[PDB]
Amino acid sequence: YNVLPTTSLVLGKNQTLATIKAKENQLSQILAPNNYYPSKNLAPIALNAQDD
Amino acid sequence: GFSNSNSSTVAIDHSLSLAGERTWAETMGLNTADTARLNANIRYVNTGTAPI
Repeated sequence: YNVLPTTSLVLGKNQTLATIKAKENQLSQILAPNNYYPSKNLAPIALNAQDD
Repeated sequence: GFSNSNSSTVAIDHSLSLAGERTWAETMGLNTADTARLNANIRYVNTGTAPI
C-alpha cells in the first residue's frame, strides 16, 4: 500500500540521466498481487517531474 | 574675336532597383558565473557489519 517506487533514467551502458522518487501524482494506493497499476485496459501513467 | 554664349539644359530621369539579400547570423551567449552544470554517477558501499 501507498506504492512509491524509486526509479532511474539511464542512457548508454551506465550513463544515468536521473534518479526520481515517485511523487504524489505517481502514488499507487493498492497494488494487489498479479495486478497492474493502472489496469491493463487503461493507459500507463506519466512521470515527468523532478521536484518534490 | 569676341564670342558670348548661353545654354540651358533641362533633364529628367526615372529609375528602378531590385535588391535581394540573404543574411546568415550566429550568436553564442554565455554567463561566466554559470558556465557548467554537474552530474555525478555514484554508488553506496557497505563494508561494515550492521545494516544502516
